Amino acid sequence: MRMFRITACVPSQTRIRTQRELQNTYFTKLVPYDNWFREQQRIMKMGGKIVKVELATGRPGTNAGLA
Amino acid sequence: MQDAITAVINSADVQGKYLDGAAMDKLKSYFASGELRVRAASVISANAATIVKEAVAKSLLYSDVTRPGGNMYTTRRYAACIRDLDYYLRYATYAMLAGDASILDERVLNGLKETYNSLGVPISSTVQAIQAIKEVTASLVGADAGKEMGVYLDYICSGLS
Amino acid sequence: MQDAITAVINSADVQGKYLDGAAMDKLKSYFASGELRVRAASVISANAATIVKEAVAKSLLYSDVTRPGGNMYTTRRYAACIRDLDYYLRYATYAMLAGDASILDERVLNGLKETYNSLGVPISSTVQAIQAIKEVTASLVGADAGKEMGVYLDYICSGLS
Amino acid sequence: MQDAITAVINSADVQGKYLDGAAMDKLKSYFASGELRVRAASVISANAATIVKEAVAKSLLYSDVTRPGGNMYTTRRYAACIRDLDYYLRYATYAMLAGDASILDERVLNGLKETYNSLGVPISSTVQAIQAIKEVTASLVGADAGKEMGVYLDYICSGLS
Amino acid sequence: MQDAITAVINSADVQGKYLDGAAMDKLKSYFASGELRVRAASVISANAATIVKEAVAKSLLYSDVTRPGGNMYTTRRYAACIRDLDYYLRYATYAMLAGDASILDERVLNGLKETYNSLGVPISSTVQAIQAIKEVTASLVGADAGKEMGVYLDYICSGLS
Amino acid sequence: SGNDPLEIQFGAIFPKETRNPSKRPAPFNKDTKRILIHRGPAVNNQVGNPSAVGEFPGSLGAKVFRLNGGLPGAKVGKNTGTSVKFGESSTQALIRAAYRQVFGRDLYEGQRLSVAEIQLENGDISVREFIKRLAKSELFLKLYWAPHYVCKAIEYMHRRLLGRPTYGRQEMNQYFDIASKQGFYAVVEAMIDSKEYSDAFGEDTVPYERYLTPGGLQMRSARV
Amino acid sequence: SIVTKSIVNADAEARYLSPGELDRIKAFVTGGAARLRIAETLTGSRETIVKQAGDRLFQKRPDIVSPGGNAYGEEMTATCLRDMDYYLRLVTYGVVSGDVTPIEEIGLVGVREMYRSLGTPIEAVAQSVREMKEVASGLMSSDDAAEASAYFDFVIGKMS
Amino acid sequence: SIVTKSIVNADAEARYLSPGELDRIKAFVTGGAARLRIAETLTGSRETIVKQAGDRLFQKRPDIVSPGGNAYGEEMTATCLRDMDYYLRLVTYGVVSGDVTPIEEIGLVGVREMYRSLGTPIEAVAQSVREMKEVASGLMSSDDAAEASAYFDFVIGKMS
Amino acid sequence: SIVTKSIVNADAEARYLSPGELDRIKAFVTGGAARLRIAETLTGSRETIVKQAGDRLFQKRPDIVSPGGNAYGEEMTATCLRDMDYYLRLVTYGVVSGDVTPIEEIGLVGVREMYRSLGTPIEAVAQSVREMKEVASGLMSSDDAAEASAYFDFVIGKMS
Amino acid sequence: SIVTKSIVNADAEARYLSPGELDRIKAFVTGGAARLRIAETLTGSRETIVKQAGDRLFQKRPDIVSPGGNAYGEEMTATCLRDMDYYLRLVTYGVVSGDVTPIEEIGLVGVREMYRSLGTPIEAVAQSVREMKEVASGLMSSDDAAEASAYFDFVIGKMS
Ligand SMILES: *[C@H](C)[C@H]1/C(=C/c2[nH]c(/C=C3N=C(/C=C4\NC(=O)C(CC)=C4C)C(C)=C\3CCC(=O)O)c(CCC(=O)O)c2C)NC(=O)[C@@H]1C
Ligand SMILES: *[C@H](C)[C@H]1/C(=C/c2[nH]c(/C=C3N=C(/C=C4\NC(=O)C(CC)=C4C)C(C)=C\3CCC(=O)O)c(CCC(=O)O)c2C)NC(=O)[C@@H]1C
Ligand SMILES: *[C@H](C)[C@H]1/C(=C/c2[nH]c(/C=C3N=C(/C=C4\NC(=O)C(CC)=C4C)C(C)=C\3CCC(=O)O)c(CCC(=O)O)c2C)NC(=O)[C@@H]1C
Ligand SMILES: *[C@H](C)[C@H]1/C(=C/c2[nH]c(/C=C3N=C(/C=C4\NC(=O)C(CC)=C4C)C(C)=C\3CCC(=O)O)c(CCC(=O)O)c2C)NC(=O)[C@@H]1C
Ligand SMILES: *[C@H](C)[C@H]1/C(=C/c2[nH]c(/C=C3N=C(/C=C4\NC(=O)C(CC)=C4C)C(C)=C\3CCC(=O)O)c(CCC(=O)O)c2C)NC(=O)[C@@H]1C
Ligand SMILES: *[C@H](C)[C@H]1/C(=C/c2[nH]c(/C=C3N=C(/C=C4\NC(=O)C(CC)=C4C)C(C)=C\3CCC(=O)O)c(CCC(=O)O)c2C)NC(=O)[C@@H]1C
Ligand SMILES: *[C@H](C)[C@H]1/C(=C/c2[nH]c(/C=C3N=C(/C=C4\NC(=O)C(CC)=C4C)C(C)=C\3CCC(=O)O)c(CCC(=O)O)c2C)NC(=O)[C@@H]1C
Ligand SMILES: *[C@H](C)[C@H]1/C(=C/c2[nH]c(/C=C3N=C(/C=C4\NC(=O)C(CC)=C4C)C(C)=C\3CCC(=O)O)c(CCC(=O)O)c2C)NC(=O)[C@@H]1C
Ligand SMILES: *[C@H](C)[C@H]1/C(=C/c2[nH]c(/C=C3N=C(/C=C4\NC(=O)C(CC)=C4C)C(C)=C\3CCC(=O)O)c(CCC(=O)O)c2C)NC(=O)[C@@H]1C
Repeated sequence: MRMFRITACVPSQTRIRTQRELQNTYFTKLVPYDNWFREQQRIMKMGGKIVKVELATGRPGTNAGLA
Repeated sequence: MQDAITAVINSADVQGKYLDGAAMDKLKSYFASGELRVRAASVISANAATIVKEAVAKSLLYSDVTRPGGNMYTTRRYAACIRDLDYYLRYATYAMLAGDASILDERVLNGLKETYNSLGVPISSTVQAIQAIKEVTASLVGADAGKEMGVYLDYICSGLS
Repeated sequence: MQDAITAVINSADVQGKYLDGAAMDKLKSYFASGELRVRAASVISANAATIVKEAVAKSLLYSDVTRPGGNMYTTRRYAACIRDLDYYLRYATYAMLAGDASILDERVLNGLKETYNSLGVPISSTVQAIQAIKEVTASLVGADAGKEMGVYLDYICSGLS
Repeated sequence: MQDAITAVINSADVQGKYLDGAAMDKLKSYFASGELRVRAASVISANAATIVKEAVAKSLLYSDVTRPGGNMYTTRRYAACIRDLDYYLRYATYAMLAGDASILDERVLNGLKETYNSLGVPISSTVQAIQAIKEVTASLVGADAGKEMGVYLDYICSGLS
Repeated sequence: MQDAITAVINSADVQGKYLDGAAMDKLKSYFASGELRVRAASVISANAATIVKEAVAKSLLYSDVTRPGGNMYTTRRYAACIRDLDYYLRYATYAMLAGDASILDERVLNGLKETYNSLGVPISSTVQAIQAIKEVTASLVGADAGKEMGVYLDYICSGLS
Repeated sequence: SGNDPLEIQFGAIFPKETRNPSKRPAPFNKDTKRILIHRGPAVNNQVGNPSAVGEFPGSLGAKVFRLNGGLPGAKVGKNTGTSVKFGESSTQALIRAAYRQVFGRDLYEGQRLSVAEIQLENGDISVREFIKRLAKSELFLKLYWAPHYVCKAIEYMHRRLLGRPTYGRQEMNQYFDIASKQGFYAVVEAMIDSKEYSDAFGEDTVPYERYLTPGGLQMRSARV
Repeated sequence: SIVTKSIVNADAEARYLSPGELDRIKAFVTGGAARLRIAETLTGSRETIVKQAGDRLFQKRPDIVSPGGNAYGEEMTATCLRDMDYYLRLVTYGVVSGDVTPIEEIGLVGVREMYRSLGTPIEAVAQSVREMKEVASGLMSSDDAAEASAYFDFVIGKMS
Repeated sequence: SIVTKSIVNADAEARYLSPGELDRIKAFVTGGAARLRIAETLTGSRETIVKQAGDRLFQKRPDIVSPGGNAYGEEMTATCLRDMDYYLRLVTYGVVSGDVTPIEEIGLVGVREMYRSLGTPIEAVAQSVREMKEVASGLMSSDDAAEASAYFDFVIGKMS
Repeated sequence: SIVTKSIVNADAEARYLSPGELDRIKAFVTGGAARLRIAETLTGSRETIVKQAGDRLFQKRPDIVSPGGNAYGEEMTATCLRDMDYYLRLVTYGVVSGDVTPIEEIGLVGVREMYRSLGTPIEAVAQSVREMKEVASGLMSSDDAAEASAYFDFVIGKMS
Repeated sequence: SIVTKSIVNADAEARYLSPGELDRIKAFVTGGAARLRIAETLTGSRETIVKQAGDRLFQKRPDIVSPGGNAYGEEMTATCLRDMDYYLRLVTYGVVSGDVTPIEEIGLVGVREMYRSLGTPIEAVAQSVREMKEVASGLMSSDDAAEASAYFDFVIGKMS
């Protein structure tokens, strides 16, 4: 199925974390198509910044045969 | 997110000064229009779906966008665009209540342009759709509060374009 | 992913017209060739473990690739290369059953060149391994089916080239 | 990440030979410096918060960064900076104990330059902060051990700048 | 969980007393047996699959349990019993190292009877398999340490029966 | 009482209504929160301290697995070779623990999702996505969802993915509504994409047992 | 398509196709000429199906054509005929594919959110496909109608 | 602000603001004029509050200003007067917003680690805010002082 | 205990103990006589350490003992000496275990919430253990003191 | 190496190296010459250890070298002794490092998937290293043999 390769930077606001957090701060991850709307909202509500969005798998304007 | 109160606090916090006379009047102006911002959101919340209902019919429907070949032909794409415009109208109302457009830069415009470009979503059509929302939002609410909403809806348009 | 039927449907859906005779000819072509597509797939799936084993032996084994200094020396790296060619055979079967090579682009060839360049995986050694798979499969299924299988195995070679 | 022992193992594993006399002396050289590396690590560990204390006062404190408008003004952003310099000190200790700057690449400078540009953390100020760490450490552990620490702290600086 | 050290500490803590001569002697007895426990655990660790192999062979294999109608018939249920005895031996090793059977009650025997009854697992057949482990472990490890392991394996048996 | 599973390492074991009748009905209303014992510190309970939800149990509860260390082949520092890359056993132990959280026990040879494992190892997907994929697996459907009562299967899934029994009706009815309309896969999706999951476990954190039922802790710590 | 549905199910478990899965594709590909015959009949008399079933909907539920309804006027009636023409097109794509995925991806997923924003009763659209099934079954042979109605009934089931 | 909290709670549930929540906003809006009056009195006498409470801290805790202490010298006392000016400024931001969030965000998160790096005792800064509360409650009306004390006690509560 | 830590780590990974973990216990088992030597030294002169560190605390911090303080009175000072006697007992359990678990489990977790409820200054209790460290260090050998200091600083570090 | 493993363990808890962990490296560094001596003896007699244990394997398991087996043939017997040459090389890296990671990394991780692909019995490779242990114990001192066995048994346990 079609997926997004997205880069996001989420900083900590609530607590100072003594452990290594660089992997969960600035990351580039692949997300499913149906999950991206929930994922983008999660980054936005936490107070993060989306760097780059690209459609890694699939092609724009797929009517049938996207799964 | 940053509100109008929070923005005045933050602006004075940058210089490191106390809330001066210029900062005090900016707060008082927001507190004066506070009742106006509450009633406007109450009208929006009453008929939130109704704005999205007619805005597609005014601009997008019976056009090449909804026609086979367009990016709003399928039910899935239609339900996506309906959702988008519903979220666009919701976050504009949030910006109207807060009195700041910093929420818009954080909660919508933060990585939507490159999302739309990657999916082949036409930028011209979506701007026209939010423009179709703008005047009908002003019609349902009023002239003073509709102009307030008209700024934030245009702020989404300027960010996407 | 897109197969042969879905590609015909999608090409008919973009124009918005029904299944025309010109588009029907490609359906008849798939329904005739599908007898060869199923038969060969059942043979490949049967000997899946032995096809890889035979191909690795004649191409990769007892060479400088598997020798210390190569990229296929470490047991972790060996098991990874076995895993890769297990995927390469499986996804080529999927493409052969589908009648389209879009699946290979959709799952396999997505971020494969950049990963292989970063890890320092030899391009020439991988191609020769898939070419070894091609010759083993063609000797097992037949001349017509092996050529048909060999198209997708050359497509995955050219994509990694 | 690899240490000085692991680097000797890796180099011998590349050729696929047993540990040669050249690699044998490399191990004994590390075991000769091993007493110095453990001793210095214990001093840094004991005065971990103490080193950072002198480092910030020398470079960062009483500047525009700590002053309103700066990036180290906020109490959260100050506590993050102490924490950052707590990382830079601990990982330099890790690199010193290992005898290789492989940990500083895979963990520290994996995506540090990317996140610092994203947040808007000034590179010039933080490099000077690690340079302030360098002088405090070398004064504490000694000239011999501070030379080793000075290399790795420069390696953090060079990777970031 | 608590080991022999923690059990002495907890008992002294409950009373609210410092570690007296009786408490110190209980620790000294554990440190005397500490060399016996570590060496025993390393033997079990090395021959982990081997103990389970000769446990099933003695008691379970070539019986009505293995044959159709029995519980350990299917490959799914066979690998389940192998895993079970692998878990039983490992947790007996933990209790052997700790010098207390507190881990067995916390992580194994906590509602293990109710689990085995509901599934329809024979208690008598399982006990015999753990009894088979005991004899195999004692023959492998030694007399004193094999007795030590035999106590906690009996503790599993007593909690199951 | 039948909807409560036994608090054990693996295996969804439920009291059967038919086999040995021990059904104990109690009139529970909607807004009825169940008192749950935290595995870690008693102060770190989210009922009284909601800020301390993502606080790790320090030798009181379960061991936390995190992808703190750098994954092998992240940066092009270790060029071509470096056969002894030390950060490799740590991520493999994380995978095994991630398998152990979704499925209580370690799986067999032809059960491990190899595609999902290597994507995590390459750094294509986060742990949150990896846990989701293991719970969206057809094996998890077959082993825990299909053979069990719908709400029993929901309850056990919540005790595996969040490491917490459901507080009451409000949460149980939510996932049961998703189970009716959307299906099993969306229930998995909802439990992972929940805010409480994100607060307790990050993108790199493997889930763990956070809260126990009083009856479950009694089985653990009221023996001889 | 039934080929794609088989592949994605096999890829999810990370395995080759099942003996049953391969047999189903074999049964589909042999009966592909029969599935093409169903399509050719439905594409040929496409305008007669939607017109009759449309009129049969309007006599059953006249509240649609009556004022206050969604499809009021000759323009909106033509839109309703077009909607049914679009759905008949989806069935023809469904029968040739051998799966309901093409019907889902275009005109089933997010349909309840669509007709809500249009203000169209979805149960009336469900009843329109019911009538479309009835006319199509009477048009072509019963052995082919049973296969055609099976895909029609899914469209009804997902709509209602 | 409570406007910030309301939107956060609304967006989390993916819904518009409830009439109960909207009633809270408009009531805060009406009470915002009174909240601005409290801030004006605090910023009007920002010099006299800090200097009096600063001196009262030096009388209660002489070891602070004594040689060997942290705040010894003309430079080090100036930083302590700066710190108390900063924390008073945080209170003025707190009373305007009608919330403890802008205090928490800017100058009340990781403060325990902040002063530990400097070597400043956290108990002494907790006392300084408590002294600032007493002067603010004395100079300014009691009804508004009880409102202001809620923000002061929040600082002390986080400090200790 | 380090034995407990090694088993818990092996339990979580669901594997037999690592040869590195087995050697870690083996080194602890052999070096257990040294740990019991430090424990007996602290146990033997428990009344000497508490009395010395008590007086040294009350001279450095007079405010806790002075009228209005938390530990003012003959009964309140006796509780404070009892508190340190508890903390010194916690140290002896830590040295024996060879791990900072028993000190954390019994008398470190929920100490901040405890002393806030009682009205005890937390930094003064941090000073009390720091005085207990100083007396204990000058009553045993340099190698014995350095090993004991690791547990003492853990009590100080967590409370501070 | 043990120094690297101690770093990884410390970084996992996000803390500095433990005094016990620092002494563990110190004990390794001081006794570095004795542990490196083991590698020298295994390197010097790298031939006669493989030849003898190889011959021991073919007497202990004659089925693998028998026709139909994996190691049957002149070439297949050669690569088996070549494999045993690789496994001994892993041990020499292991006894130098002071950790079981270098043995695990090169030739122990994903070894089950490798030998299954080649059609090699994993239990027979477990017996080959078992015989390599027995020759190593004979050609070395008792203290050196017991040290080497800890690394040999790790290869045994992971194999079977
Ligand atoms: C409607 C005005 C036009 C239109 C919409 C459209 N958008 C998508 C795709 C997505 N929309 C978003 C955008 C957002 N990200 C956010 O965080 C927010 C705010 C909460 C929004 C609105 C996202 C995430 C997607 C990705 C897919 C998804 O649905 O989650 C589509 C689908 C693209 C496709 O071709 O499949 C569409 C149709 N496009 C038009 O043509 C209208 C004029
Ligand atoms: C064998 C033909 C040659 C070879 C292969 C090799 N591959 C890896 C590692 C990876 N390969 C992939 C690629 C894929 N991901 C997928 O999901 C699929 C199927 C769709 C493929 C083909 C990825 C992402 C990995 C995993 C990354 C990891 O190793 O953690 C390796 C190991 C790389 C290393 O050095 O660590 C190897 C060796 N290289 C050869 O030598 C052969 C010629
Ligand atoms: C102090 C030297 C300078 C400074 C600090 C500063 N840092 C941040 C934010 C982050 N810092 C890091 C870095 C790391 N986290 C890790 O995990 C590691 C590896 C072990 C390091 C080195 C990251 C990733 C962040 C993000 C936040 C987080 O918690 O991870 C800030 C911004 C704080 C904010 O959120 O606003 C600041 C200010 N800036 C200066 O002025 C000093 C020169
Ligand atoms: C013959 C093809 C190969 C072979 C066979 C072999 N098997 C065993 C031992 C057992 N086999 C099984 C397996 C099953 N029992 C079941 O119920 C099922 C599922 C339907 C299977 C597949 C079991 C459980 C046993 C134990 C005996 C028992 O049933 O009680 C042996 C004996 C080995 C031993 O003594 O341990 C043998 C020889 N071995 C080969 O090498 C052949 C290629
Ligand atoms: C082997 C000695 C005998 C045997 C075993 C057997 N076990 C199962 C399945 C399960 N085993 C357990 C029990 C445990 N859960 C725990 O927490 C622990 C302690 C760590 C144990 C040992 C559970 C929960 C199950 C259920 C399924 C699962 O694996 O999660 C089976 C299969 C039963 C089935 O029908 O599924 C079997 C056969 N039975 C025998 O015949 C041997 C005498
Ligand atoms: C104090 C009056 C007495 C006392 C208390 C005590 N309680 C615990 C542990 C727990 N307390 C609860 C109970 C609640 N949590 C809730 O949600 C509610 C309803 C609002 C209550 C009242 C729970 C759940 C626990 C377990 C830990 C946790 O917080 O999750 C303890 C500790 C027990 C232990 O050994 O861990 C104690 C001591 N006991 C006394 O001695 C007092 C008379
Ligand atoms: C007839 C069965 C019922 C009816 C019809 C009706 N529909 C609309 C609105 C639209 N419906 C469509 C069509 C589709 N979009 C899709 O994604 C698919 C699947 C391929 C279909 C079938 C569209 C695009 C529209 C919008 C209009 C346009 O073409 O731009 C209307 C118009 C409603 C209005 O007033 O705007 C009507 C009348 N109405 C009924 O009451 C019948 C039961
Ligand atoms: C007076 C109440 C106490 C005191 C004062 C004191 N402070 C410092 C150092 C600093 N104080 C701060 C604090 C802040 N500045 C900010 O921007 C914020 C966020 C709003 C706060 C809370 C900081 C960051 C510094 C660093 C100096 C700088 O601004 O560059 C000192 C000097 C410490 C030293 O020795 O270097 C002193 C003396 N100390 C006391 O004893 C009083 C209780
Ligand atoms: C002897 C103990 C057993 C045995 C040996 C055997 N091995 C192969 C094939 C290969 N061996 C390896 C493995 C390794 N290379 C490494 O880098 C390491 C780790 C350091 C090892 C151990 C490899 C890569 C191969 C492939 C061939 C090659 O060397 O290029 C065979 C041949 C298999 C075949 O039939 O083709 C054999 C016979 N087999 C036994 O029966 C013994 C138990």
